[PDB]
Amino acid sequence: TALVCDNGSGLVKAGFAGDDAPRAVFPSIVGRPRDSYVGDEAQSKRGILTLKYPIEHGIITNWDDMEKIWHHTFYNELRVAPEEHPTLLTEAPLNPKANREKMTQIMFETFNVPAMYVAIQAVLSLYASGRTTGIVLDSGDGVTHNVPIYEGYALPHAIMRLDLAGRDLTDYLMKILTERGYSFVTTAEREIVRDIKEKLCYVALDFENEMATAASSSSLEKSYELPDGQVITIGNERFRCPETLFQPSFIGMESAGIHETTYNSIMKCDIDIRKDLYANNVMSGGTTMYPGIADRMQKEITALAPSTMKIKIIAPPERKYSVWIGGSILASLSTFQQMWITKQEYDEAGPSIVHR
Amino acid sequence: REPTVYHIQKGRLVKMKDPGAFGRGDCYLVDAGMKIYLWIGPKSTVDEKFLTAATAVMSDQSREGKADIDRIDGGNEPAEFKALFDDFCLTDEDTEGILKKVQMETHEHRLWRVHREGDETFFAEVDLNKNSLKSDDVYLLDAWDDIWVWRGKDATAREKFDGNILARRYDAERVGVQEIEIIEEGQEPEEFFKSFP
Ligand SMILES: Nc1ncnc2c1ncn2[C@@H]1O[C@H](COP(=O)(O)OP(=O)(O)OP(=O)(O)O)[C@@H](O)[C@H]1O
Ligand SMILES: [Ca+2]
Ligand SMILES: [Ca+2]
Ligand SMILES: [Ca+2]
Ligand SMILES: [Ca+2]
Ligand SMILES: [Ca+2]
Ligand SMILES: [Ca+2]
Repeated sequence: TALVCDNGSGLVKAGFAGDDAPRAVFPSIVGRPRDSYVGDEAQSKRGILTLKYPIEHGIITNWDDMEKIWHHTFYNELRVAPEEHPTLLTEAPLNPKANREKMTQIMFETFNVPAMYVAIQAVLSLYASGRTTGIVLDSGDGVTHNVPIYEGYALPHAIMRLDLAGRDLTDYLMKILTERGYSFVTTAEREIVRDIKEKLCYVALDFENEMATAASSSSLEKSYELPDGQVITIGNERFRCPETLFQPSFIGMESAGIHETTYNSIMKCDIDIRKDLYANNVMSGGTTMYPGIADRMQKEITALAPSTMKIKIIAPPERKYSVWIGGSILASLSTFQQMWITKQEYDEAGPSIVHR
Repeated sequence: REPTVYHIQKGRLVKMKDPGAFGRGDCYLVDAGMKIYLWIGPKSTVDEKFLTAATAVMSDQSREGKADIDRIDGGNEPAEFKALFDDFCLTDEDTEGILKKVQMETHEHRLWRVHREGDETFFAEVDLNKNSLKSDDVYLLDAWDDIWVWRGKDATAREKFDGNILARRYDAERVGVQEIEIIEEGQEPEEFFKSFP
């Protein structure tokens, strides 16, 4: 069996190739005293630790803490011996060459993996949608990326980035639920905000009409029941929170929203291929899960697209984990064993064989 | 049926002896030289769509990238696509996918103590056995498909609150529906005690 680890900025997804879902999902956080605590324990021990994200905007930045992530992935969450399994890693858009030799070197010399491979998250999600060509909107926990892909190859010059994703939406939802008169300080109370985010929020088709509807009645209010029978009541906050993706000014960001960054990404590709990207907008990542987001994207890219351009937004049902599921298929396909990098080649060519 | 068609079946490409019919539950790679078509059935699964797309790029890079890849949505085929075949048609065939639902044996289950001293809520792993459930704390039994919140007779109201919430997050992480079961010490069902080895 092979192992698939999809390392994100906020969440590690890991499991066995062939599984339809990742069986280990834990925060990509390491906490050191103000010798190390990793994952959920790091979060839970928030009051007395310094929490660092080793991956920022999908790129690995703290290597020491990343090995503690990987150590924790292997030994604490899946309880496997990495010496036993080929391991498939994923990588962000624009990941520098040096980072990924370092992913390779650590894999073979620290964890003694028999074989490995590094796949690109955006292409995995695109293939998983049934496409070799498209523009992926990848909205995760810490970063939102527009990744144009032409026949299997991302166009690095046209890739756009929005320093905004699920963790800012959680924080913003916490802020405005506080303005309703609630408090979220303990670990359990912070999970309630995030649980409310993932269950009751939505992207409105037309924002200002939704605000009017929310003001003139309690039609859109919804109640979140707490274990002790309490109720947390939420109104226009359901759609004000993910609206941030389209109006980054809600959190003080002077940036274009996700619809504009999609249009800007397409417009930076050659005129010949924009027709294929306008018609193949694929959503992936945990923050593309809000009900209503595709219909909203469709309406907004239609408003920015040239006349007679065909616009299609695809939001596959499994996009929460589409990167990881893609890697589960890849590492489980007879046809792919060719490009497993065995320890033998790394002994000969060094870390530089990964680019090849 | 002039062009060469590879029918996706169970993570492999089987080339048909007589192309033309396309199953709504499946995926196909239509190889016509400098043009390569992904026919994607509307009820196909993610493993099938994936191999189709990945194989196409491999076929395309096999021919120095000169080939043109296109995607066809099944049931909305362009007329020029259908005329590629002597008599094209649509069927309800569906070869099952390769990806499996994860299943856990009882001995893979994990038990977790939830204890709050006064300042912070602890979450620790404890040996997997009935003899680990102490009456003073709340214990969370992760049974993959089932999550049990075991409330000791002397647990704090906040340990039962918090332990309940982290059960909700177990269910949020995990695909499908997980049954969270709040059980009282001295009232726990047979099915709970069976979830230990
Ligand atoms: N149903 C849902 N609705 C809204 N947001 C969700 C939902 N489920 C998960 N999320 C959010 O998605 C985020 C995690 O997604 P993902 O794993 O794709 O991000 P990542 O890979 O950790 O980060 P990045 O992709 O930015 O590097 C979390 O913020 C989570 O709250
Ligand atoms: Ca990610
Ligand atoms: Ca988890
Ligand atoms: Ca099928
Ligand atoms: Ca080509
Ligand atoms: Ca206690
Ligand atoms: Ca669930």
